Amino acid sequence: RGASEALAKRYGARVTKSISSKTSVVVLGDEAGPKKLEKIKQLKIKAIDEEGFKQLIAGMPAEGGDGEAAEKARRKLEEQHNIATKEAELLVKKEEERSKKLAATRVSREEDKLWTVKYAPTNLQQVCGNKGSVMKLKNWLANWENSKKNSFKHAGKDGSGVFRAAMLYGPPGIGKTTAAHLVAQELGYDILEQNASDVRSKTLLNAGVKNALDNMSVVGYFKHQNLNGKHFVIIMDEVDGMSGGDRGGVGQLAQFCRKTSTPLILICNERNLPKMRPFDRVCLDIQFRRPDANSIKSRLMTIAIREKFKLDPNVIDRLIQTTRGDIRQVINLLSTISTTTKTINHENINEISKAWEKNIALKPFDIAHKMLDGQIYSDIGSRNFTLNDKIALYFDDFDFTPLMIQENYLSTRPSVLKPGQSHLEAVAEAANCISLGDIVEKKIRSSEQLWSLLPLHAVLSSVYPASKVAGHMAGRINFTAWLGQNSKSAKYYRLLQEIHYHTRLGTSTDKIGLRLDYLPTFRKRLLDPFLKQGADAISSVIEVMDDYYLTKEDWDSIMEFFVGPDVTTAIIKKIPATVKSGFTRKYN
Amino acid sequence: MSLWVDKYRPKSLNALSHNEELTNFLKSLSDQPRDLPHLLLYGPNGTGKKTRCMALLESIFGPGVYRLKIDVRQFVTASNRKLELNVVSSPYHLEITPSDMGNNDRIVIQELLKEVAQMHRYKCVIINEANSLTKDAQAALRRTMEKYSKNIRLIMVCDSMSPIIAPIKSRCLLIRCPAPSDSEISTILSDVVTNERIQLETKDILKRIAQASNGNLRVSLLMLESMALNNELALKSSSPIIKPDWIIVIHKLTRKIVKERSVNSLIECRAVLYDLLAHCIPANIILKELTFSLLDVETLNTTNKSSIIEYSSVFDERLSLGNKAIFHLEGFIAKVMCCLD
Amino acid sequence: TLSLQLPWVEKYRPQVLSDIVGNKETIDRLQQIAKDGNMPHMIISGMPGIGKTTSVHCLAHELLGRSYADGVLELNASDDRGIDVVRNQIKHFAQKKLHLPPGKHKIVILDEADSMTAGAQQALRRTMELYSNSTRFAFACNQSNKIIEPLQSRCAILRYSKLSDEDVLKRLLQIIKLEDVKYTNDGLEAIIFTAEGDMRQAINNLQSTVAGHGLVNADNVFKIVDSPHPLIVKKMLLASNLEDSIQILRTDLWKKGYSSIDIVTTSFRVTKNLAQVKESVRLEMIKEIGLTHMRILEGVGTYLQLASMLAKIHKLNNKA
Amino acid sequence: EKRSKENLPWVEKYRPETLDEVYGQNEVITTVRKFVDEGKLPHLLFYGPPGTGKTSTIVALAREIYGKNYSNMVLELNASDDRGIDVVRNQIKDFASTRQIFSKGFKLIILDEADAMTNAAQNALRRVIERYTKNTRFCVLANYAHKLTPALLSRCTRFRFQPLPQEAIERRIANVLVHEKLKLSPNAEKALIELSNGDMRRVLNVLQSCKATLDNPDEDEISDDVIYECCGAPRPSDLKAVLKSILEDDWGTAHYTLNKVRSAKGLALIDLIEGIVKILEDYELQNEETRVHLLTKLADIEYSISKGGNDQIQGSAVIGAIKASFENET
DNA sequence: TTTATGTACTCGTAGTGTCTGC
DNA sequence: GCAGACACTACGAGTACATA
DNA sequence: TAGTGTCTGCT
DNA sequence: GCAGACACTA
Ligand SMILES: Nc1ncnc2c1ncn2[C@@H]1O[C@H](COP(=O)(O)OP(=O)(O)OP(O)(O)=S)[C@@H](O)[C@H]1O
Ligand SMILES: Nc1ncnc2c1ncn2[C@@H]1O[C@H](COP(=O)(O)OP(=O)(O)OP(O)(O)=S)[C@@H](O)[C@H]1O
Ligand SMILES: Nc1ncnc2c1ncn2[C@@H]1O[C@H](COP(=O)(O)OP(=O)(O)OP(O)(O)=S)[C@@H](O)[C@H]1O
Ligand SMILES: Nc1ncnc2c1ncn2[C@@H]1O[C@H](COP(=O)(O)OP(=O)(O)O)[C@@H](O)[C@H]1O
Ligand SMILES: [Mg+2]
Ligand SMILES: [Mg+2]
Ligand SMILES: [Mg+2]
Repeated sequence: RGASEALAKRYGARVTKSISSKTSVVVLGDEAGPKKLEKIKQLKIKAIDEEGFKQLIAGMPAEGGDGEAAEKARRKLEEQHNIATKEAELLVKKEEERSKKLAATRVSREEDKLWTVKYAPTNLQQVCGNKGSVMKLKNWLANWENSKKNSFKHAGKDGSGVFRAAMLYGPPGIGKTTAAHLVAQELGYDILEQNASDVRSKTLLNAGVKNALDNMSVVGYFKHQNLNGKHFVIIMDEVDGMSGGDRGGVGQLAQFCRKTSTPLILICNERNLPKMRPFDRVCLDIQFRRPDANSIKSRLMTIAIREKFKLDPNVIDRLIQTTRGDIRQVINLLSTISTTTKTINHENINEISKAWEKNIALKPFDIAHKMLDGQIYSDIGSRNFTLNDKIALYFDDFDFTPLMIQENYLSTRPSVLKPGQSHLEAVAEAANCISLGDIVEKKIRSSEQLWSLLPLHAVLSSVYPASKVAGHMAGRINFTAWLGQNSKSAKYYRLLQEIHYHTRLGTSTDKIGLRLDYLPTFRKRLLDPFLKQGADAISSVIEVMDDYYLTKEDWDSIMEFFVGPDVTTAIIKKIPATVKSGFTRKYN
Repeated sequence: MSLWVDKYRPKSLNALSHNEELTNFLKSLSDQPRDLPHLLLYGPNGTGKKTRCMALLESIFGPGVYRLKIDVRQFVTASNRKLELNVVSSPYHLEITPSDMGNNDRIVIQELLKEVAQMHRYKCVIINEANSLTKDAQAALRRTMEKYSKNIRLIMVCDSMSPIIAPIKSRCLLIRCPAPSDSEISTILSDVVTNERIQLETKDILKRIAQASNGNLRVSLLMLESMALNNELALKSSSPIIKPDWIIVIHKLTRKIVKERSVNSLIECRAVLYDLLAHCIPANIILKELTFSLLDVETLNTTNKSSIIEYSSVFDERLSLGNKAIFHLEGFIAKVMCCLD
Repeated sequence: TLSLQLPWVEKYRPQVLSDIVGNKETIDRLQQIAKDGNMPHMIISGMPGIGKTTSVHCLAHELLGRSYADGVLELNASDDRGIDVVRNQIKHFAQKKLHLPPGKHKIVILDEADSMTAGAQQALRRTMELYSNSTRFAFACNQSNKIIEPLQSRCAILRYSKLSDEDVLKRLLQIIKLEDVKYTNDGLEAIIFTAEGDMRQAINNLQSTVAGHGLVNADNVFKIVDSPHPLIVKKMLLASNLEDSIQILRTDLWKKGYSSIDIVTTSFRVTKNLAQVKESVRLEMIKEIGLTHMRILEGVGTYLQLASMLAKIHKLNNKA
Repeated sequence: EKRSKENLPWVEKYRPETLDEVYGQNEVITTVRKFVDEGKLPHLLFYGPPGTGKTSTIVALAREIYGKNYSNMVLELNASDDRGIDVVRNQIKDFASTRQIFSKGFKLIILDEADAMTNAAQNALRRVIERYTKNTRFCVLANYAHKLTPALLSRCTRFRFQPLPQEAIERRIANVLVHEKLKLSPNAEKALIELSNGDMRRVLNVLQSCKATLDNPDEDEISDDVIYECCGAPRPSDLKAVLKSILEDDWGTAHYTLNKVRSAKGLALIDLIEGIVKILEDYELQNEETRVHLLTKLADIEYSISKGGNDQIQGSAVIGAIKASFENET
């Protein structure tokens, strides 16, 4: 599939990842997802096997003929080349402009600079992708004074008026910093930027930008028509560098989001970290994403024309796919390759891709989805994705991987079932190996701290259980429920201890026997009088409650310990409020 | 007090009508209290072990053992993970429980016992839930009780003493507390119902209460009180025997396992188990009750029952050797469903 | 006390990019960067001993020999690297005004950068972004996954592969002519086999052979250094009869003074990296080998545990 | 110390002081002697089991290089002292950078028991070794090579210390007996060889305990009975009798024989299991399954013995495992 | 998030000493 | 000479990592 | 204003 | 895998 896709893209053919009604021809193999198998039959789409693919290459003439789809694709491709040539001499004329100006100044350093710096977007029209996010940021910034006049009470149609500060988050290399700086520069604001190079703890944040919330640029007066030239746009790049739960400045930046008299902008990479939790509902969240290949294709054509080296236009898609939408790293790749290899073409693309592949660590959900696939445990699949690859895949998120495997290993339809083995048998084997991995995990995280035993836990808790039940997920990748239930159980244990030691005097029973035996009896001494006679037994319930040194808080705590048919949440709800109101007042 | 289980608890050795031979043994031990060694009472749950311990303390020290208060001691582990534990102290003795963090139960055994071992001539320390120690508090306690013995003594109360390590069982005088028969439970319940006011027709209902508790004084007493309260203090011949909500949930889970043996049944069982563990119910008791509820189903033959008990033993070992309790229970249920289907 | 001669590892370290052997394309790219001079930020990664840091040093030397002392800051794991001791020093070096030839930039070599703290890398991000006009960075780490994503984004990734037998053989012959030492082809192939792509290991073993026996033959080479235990463990796991594996284990590991924990870890690594057998067989072997590993770690390290592990391997292999 | 020698254990009283007194590792000693004579000492790495003569060899080598006052000329670091990366950054860096304060030679750094060193310390040590290799040599002594980083293993020449053979143990025993005026029977010598298991320290400790065992240390000769009584090890005759009773007789005779053998001299069950395993490895078993059953069951039994439990149950389990495994023979 | 030691790092604070000044 | 005024080392609290 | 192509968070 | 939102094209 990978090699055929390389040959499919070898002749300028778009290779979509999903089957559609407008799809022209589908190359059929042996086995794939059932959704594709049912989609091809009903829509009567043209199907050509691999034997017809070989004669397709020789039979199809160049340019794709005069077909309606082929003609439309060519003129769009020519337009992409046309706009590439139009902007190629735009900087060349600019380069001649600055060189003449520089020569005059000398009488009366370039071409030795990183390509990601010289080819940086001069204005907002030179960016590639995320047009909507850029315009959203610009509309928020240009209307910040209007929201300041309205005291941030009512926003507009977009809803950015209420948010005093905007936030930028997205993957590396896509242009958050450049977009923010260009939007700040275009409107005429004065950019006040901080970063991880200098300390940004609580103390110097209080002694630094804190006094800049309602003060203007000293250079702003001396730089002057401009109406926004004497203000601050706080640009904190790399918010993730505040690696401090308490001594860090994340809560301090939250306090700035609370109170600030000037536009403020944040740039980070990943938002969903527990460290950066206090930023959940604070700022106009502007999300950037991996841009589509067309804009980068045009920009790379401009760069290649300007740099006197040629790469095939179809190669750009493979370069973007290899680098995972990192434009700056694409320019770095071009600069590194162009030193000796001046021809980036069909022959060098495979070596370039396998040499510059980006090994990005996967998220827990992607790890679970990748691990419960029946293809990688097949004979052909496992050769490409070896066992060490699966071990590394676990080790990307080893703290969460076994939990994510255990959460949804029985929610998937298996495709690696042994002959004569039912799904339940595979689930039983996976559960047994999960228990063994749990034992190994307890041994690892103990007094001995046998951290050299981690790969065995990796296998036993993620690789072996998944290799028995791998295939297609019936539902969706679900987050582990053990964390929330564990927190709930710890809280319930804390309450159980509190009430147990409140009734410790006179009770010869430990905390375990309190819940199993004592607590069901307390319900029929502290709730049934409320049910069978109402408020007429207010004193009797208080008499029992006071006898065991039980407070009003303990009364509500006991009711939540019950399960099944003895759940008292509905029983208390059905009790009238007048009856319950008197019980609280009499105790107080 | 308000509950009948704590209202008629005996306060002396002569006030016990529960085990004659055990009470005679305790009287023999209290006859010469000076050379009393470190004790270890073990037996089935709910039989009255701590009642025996308090009665023995009263026989050795005197009235005032039951005039006890609660004080809180501050303990600091590694780093600044502050832990609050309250000791239920008293004149003439001390009471401590592993109710602290299971991985932090060593620090209380070290510091508190070294503090109270500073200086008739000794103080008694009672350790409830002694089977819940994690092999390190016991390791410290070995030398803690071997070195300091002329000023401190231990009464180590536990059930199913297998987790207790060999040296601790070596330096502890083991005392066995058997559960009573049906007649003794019925006699105690009859004493309760004649000390209080309950209308009863035929004492067969008391025999049924004794049968349901399965040799448990606490469960039988609480069941009697609950049934009297539900029946408006007038017990009937066909009064419905109550069961804890946990028992009903476990029985429903067993019926679900027996009836349907699919994987959606397995995820439903996972949800039920998650609720049960989240509601303060130990995993080993859960596995034991699930096993003995599965073995009570009459539709199974001997092969399925043997496989169920074998897997139950294996996963009981796993539960004792592991910390993620839901993992082993889910594995056990999956194995049982694979065996039955 | 007598002084010691320079080891062959450091005596014959390359000083130019032509003497280094191995990845021809990467070295040619480095030489074209040498000619052009506009060296981008680079990360160099690979397994130890294949010419990572010597290539960086050669590139820096040829780029600015006259200013190697002035405009090259070689910080490393031996030096104290943190948040402040890195940010202050690197910022002072990057802002430092030093006059280069027009195509030259100051080079900050972060040798052994995989052990760096994440916050230090976060500060380095903005350092490289701001001062790329004057200074350039050159990382060199064994494991490139430790470096955070933005640094790998703002860098040119240069991956180094383990050398084939031909390149190590060529370097060995060159050093042999330079040192004028007698040798036999069998001994040279033994040295290459023992090195396993590591040039430094090959040089060390060759020097040990020369200084201990004088003639580089198979007998002397196998006398001073044993065959690698991964290979003997691999052929122990892949043997047919249980008796064959048992006797291989005993003779070649137990009587050779190899620790049981080392044998178990080597077996785990081989089974993870083993390829001919089926995946499920490897998973079962890893499970039981890990059980044996737990037994060894708990304190029971004997010959009987290893023999039982091999017996379980054979009980798995013969399919009940 | 105090009162000079004769108040030391024989392990420390007979530590080699010259490279000619280190027996067994003839190839290693000859190679390092050639290294120091030719004037080229690389970064050494001594690997091997405990008691094989690693730290003795490096101490004798340093003494040969420098002299009597080698302790002040050599920085010896061990797991007893703190060896964090601050130590590598300050103490090792200063010792490698500075000149010799007492002579005009090179610096020697001995990283004794370096397998207990953190990963970051070894990572720093890589650069420290490469930077100052011109006038500073590193020696690394380790029992486990899996705890050392692969780059550190690459930087250091590896010398493997093979377990002490027959001749070396016999020569050291002869030297000790000559020094202590002690006598020893040849069968007792073979018993001590068997109990050595490649450990010279065990030999020296057993010799000291057996000299203390004799009623008069003079004019009484150590016999194999003295060795087996002092060490508590089972005699080969006892092991053969137990195995014969298990393999030939019924359960009552086998159980009675094992109990009698254990209770006659207080034999331990793990020692009997090890002896039985050593005897059974020499057997010509017909089936491939007898070996599997024997090895797996005996490993489980010895693991349970290590964890502790009931000795009678474990002994009956041993008898049953052996009999059931040998039932697969025919 | 739980996890249980040991290591390494980072920060903040409290003492601890020395240099200016009157 | 005495009281600050400073920069300095040292101690304590907290976070993060632990196999390739 | 409505069909795909594709990147992205689910705790 | 299950939506869910952002685009290009129609
Ligand atoms: N959308 C884009 N169009 C064109 N060039 C781009 C684009 N995004 C990035 N670049 C190039 O990449 C260089 C640096 O981009 P940055 O904006 O610094 O990346 P980033 O979004 O800040 O990601 P970080 O901050 O490194 S995680 C620019 O100078 C451009 O050369
Ligand atoms: N390709 C090579 N050509 C010539 N000599 C080489 C080559 N690779 C390694 N060497 C020799 O190996 C010795 C040290 O190699 P280094 O490059 O310092 O190892 P390394 O690549 O830095 O690996 P690490 O990760 O730093 S241990 C010197 O003697 C070099 O001459
Ligand atoms: N080859 C040998 N020749 C003579 N005596 C030896 C030999 N090997 C060991 N010994 C004795 O063993 C004693 C202790 O062994 P050492 O060599 O000091 O320690 P080691 O051999 O390095 O073992 P480790 O790894 O440190 S536990 C010495 O004092 C010697 O008496
Ligand atoms: N001789 C007795 N007479 C009446 N009640 C008894 C007697 N012995 C025990 N009990 C009952 O047992 C209960 C205490 O049991 P408990 O100490 O919890 O047992 P365990 O310590 O084994 O859990 C008390 O409520 C008490 O009513
Ligand atoms: Mg940025
Ligand atoms: Mg290097
Ligand atoms: Mg030593």
